[PDB]
Amino acid sequence: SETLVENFLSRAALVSKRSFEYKNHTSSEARTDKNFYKWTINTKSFVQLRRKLELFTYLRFDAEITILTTVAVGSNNSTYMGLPDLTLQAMFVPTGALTPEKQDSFHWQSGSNASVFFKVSDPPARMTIPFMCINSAYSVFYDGFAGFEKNGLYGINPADTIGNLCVRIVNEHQPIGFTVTVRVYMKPKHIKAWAPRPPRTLPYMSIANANYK
Amino acid sequence: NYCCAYGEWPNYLPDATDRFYTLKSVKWETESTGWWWKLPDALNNIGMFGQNVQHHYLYRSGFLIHVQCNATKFHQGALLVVAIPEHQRGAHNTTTSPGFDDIMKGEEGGTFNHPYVLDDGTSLACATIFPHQWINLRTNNSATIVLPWMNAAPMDFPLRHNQWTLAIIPVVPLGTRTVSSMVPITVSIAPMCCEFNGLRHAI
Amino acid sequence: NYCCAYGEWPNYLPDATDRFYTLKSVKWETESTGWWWKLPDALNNIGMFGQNVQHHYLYRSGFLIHVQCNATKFHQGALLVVAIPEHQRGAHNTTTSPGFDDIMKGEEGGTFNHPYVLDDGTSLACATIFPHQWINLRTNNSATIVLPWMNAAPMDFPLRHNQWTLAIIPVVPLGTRTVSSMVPITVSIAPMCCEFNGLRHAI
Amino acid sequence: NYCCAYGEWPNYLPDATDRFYTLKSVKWETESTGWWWKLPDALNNIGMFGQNVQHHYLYRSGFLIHVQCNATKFHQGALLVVAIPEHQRGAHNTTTSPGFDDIMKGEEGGTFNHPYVLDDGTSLACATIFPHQWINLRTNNSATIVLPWMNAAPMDFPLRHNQWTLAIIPVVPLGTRTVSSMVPITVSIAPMCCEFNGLRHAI
Amino acid sequence: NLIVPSESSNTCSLIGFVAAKDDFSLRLMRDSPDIGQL
Amino acid sequence: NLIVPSESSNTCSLIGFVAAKDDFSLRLMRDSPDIGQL
Repeated sequence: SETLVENFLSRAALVSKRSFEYKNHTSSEARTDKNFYKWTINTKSFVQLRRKLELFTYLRFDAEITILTTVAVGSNNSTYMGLPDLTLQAMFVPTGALTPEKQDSFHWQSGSNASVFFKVSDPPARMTIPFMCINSAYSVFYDGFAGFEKNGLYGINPADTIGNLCVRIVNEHQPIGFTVTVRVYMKPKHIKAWAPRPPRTLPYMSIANANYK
Repeated sequence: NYCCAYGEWPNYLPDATDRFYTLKSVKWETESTGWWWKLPDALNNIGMFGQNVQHHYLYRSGFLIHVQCNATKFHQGALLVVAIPEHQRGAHNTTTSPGFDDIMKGEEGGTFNHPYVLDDGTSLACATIFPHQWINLRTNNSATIVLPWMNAAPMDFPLRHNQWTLAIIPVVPLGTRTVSSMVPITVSIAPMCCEFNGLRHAI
Repeated sequence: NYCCAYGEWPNYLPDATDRFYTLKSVKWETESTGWWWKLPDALNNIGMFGQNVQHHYLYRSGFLIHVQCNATKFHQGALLVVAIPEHQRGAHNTTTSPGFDDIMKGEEGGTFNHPYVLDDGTSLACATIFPHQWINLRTNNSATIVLPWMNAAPMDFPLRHNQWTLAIIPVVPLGTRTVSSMVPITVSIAPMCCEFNGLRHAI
Repeated sequence: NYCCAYGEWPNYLPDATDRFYTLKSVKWETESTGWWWKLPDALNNIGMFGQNVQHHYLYRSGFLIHVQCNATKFHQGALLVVAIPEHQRGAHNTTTSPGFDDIMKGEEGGTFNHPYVLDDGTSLACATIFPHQWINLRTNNSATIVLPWMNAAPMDFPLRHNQWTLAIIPVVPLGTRTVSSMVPITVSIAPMCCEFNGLRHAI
Repeated sequence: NLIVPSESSNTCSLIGFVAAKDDFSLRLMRDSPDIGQL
Repeated sequence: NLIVPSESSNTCSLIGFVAAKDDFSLRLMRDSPDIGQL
């Protein structure tokens, strides 16, 4: 029973820990986070849960998402001052839907998209991402190309891109900067696993492909 | 005896091209690393099924893999015939995704670069979890493998997706003390329970 | 399995000498053309049947042909064993009828001059219309052929007529890469359902 | 198939150690005379049965002899596997009784000095009166022999008596034309229906 | 490819055959050009 | 001893396998040291 695949794959492993900075990034920033981070939901960024999910080909599951956000003071301020409250509008962007580019990026209203509301002074955000892919399971691999052009990337599904889990500061900027470490936890429930693969032996170098060295 | 994948017979989709498309048989040597044929890319350009690949935007097909190792009884060697479900390959020591010519090898199929890790970061030592038989020339001269529909999508494009991937690997190299002699790997694939919809232009 | 001629078992005439008369086995080589034994001329001089040939003016007999090719499994070669019904031979490039010594070869039998045309103007390529088996050393090491009475006359003289004619022909020459080695053709003939009348002097 | 001695299955005494004790397999050569293993002296020092030999003053046991000659099919040779009941050996040209080291050979067993007379004054040509099989590599690669209790005493000491004596003799020497190559004689003995009484010190 | 042992014959061979099924039929019997008088 | 014909391959080989019976069980799932991020 403990060795059931539902019991096996439902471990809340950290797959994206983004310590994204909360400051007036509109003042002088070039490429970095503008009080928001756009993370495409792929379960392959951290190799523990990745090698847990390279065990199988096809993995249809209801992907429970748990977002634990901890606000720490910035090193520029170098003062504690107490932890201020900060509600976060955590949007999931589905495949095909547009992704935001700013903190006030006009997509955060989410007329079609689904966003949740929570605070930092509240236990972590537990919702359940629906199994949304066009195919009947999550092909974590793709022996093929996403597009019909030759330069399409190998290994990427045009259907298993889960979305973009975009988390911002809906509140305005503070004069005191704060590094918000957002930790993303995947609890895949309702595991429907198919066709087991060997566990990976050689270390990874690229998240997208399965190259070896 | 056949070794149908995970104990189920292939069939049509729930609510002509069954000719055994024998490939050009590869020379098995002592130094032969192994040969992989991605399906239907091994049959994308040959036969009426190969024309159905271009003529249809979507497809579904099972495959009756039959590998033949015609050998003397004095010959030595076992090949892992493994039909990998969805073999996403990798390249050694590079972070780059492998391109068209390293995967879309056509009817001839690709050789194995580092087959011990199965050229994908896994281990071939565990690759007997797969649809798999043995062509150990002591007892088995010809093996066969039955492959159902293996895709999360019910019915998809052939020309930009490989569902199965045959991989014939010499886990034990050839032995006849004339280094190697004859022994071809006659890989014959019959697309069984084939179905094609989406009548469009021949891509 | 036996291959009785045209699917009928031999029998006595409608209204002792059944010993397997094994011949001196011929060396099969790569350059061996083929060997024919005319019946009962191959058994005219050997055994109690051979004495019955001389002691009787008329005779009838079936023959249970058994050819043995004891070989290694690494040996190569198939011989057409054909029992020709009434093999009138011919000689190459001559209009003369072939004489006694070219036909009455005795127990040893005659070699084949040009066996591709079966030394009679026909073709051996069609000579599988005959009572015929294969001694392909891949699977078949020993063949046998059952021969009934084959003569338009019901019962005739042995010493001036050959009814059947065994012909063991290498359609594929021998292969063991030591050009050729051992492999005898043990041709054993048992006159079965033999019958002899006309008790006269031993001719 | 087994060849149980004189057609009777072994059993317990009328009113644990059944592991197949495989020996160190002897090299069979062309010049190999033959090898004899006296029982239980071949198993006196190996295994839990070997410890039961020392730990018990008296014993009874049957033996399931299994000889394995793993060979190529191109290899040649038949060994007489004979389990002699009570093989009192002899030495050539001497009147002296053979001593400890010529008989108590241990697990490795003794070679044959003059095996044609079976090293006891008899003839090996008649030694097929024995429990006996053939390991003729043409057809038989592995033989086995079932041995009941063979002693006039119902139950006696192991360490000073050999009831059976295996003797694997090349009546025909090995042939592979590379004089000899590989072919071990895997002699595996399982003491079946073993029984031990007389719990004394380990002798 | 043909694979043979290093002790066996390297040049292997193969023999074809033809026969008919029971559905074979012939009409319009004619003199063949296989043979002729001269 | 391994005995091979003088025409066949002298260096023979052998392949092992492992699997479980139906009585295999596992508890206390942990992160393996087979792989790690760096």
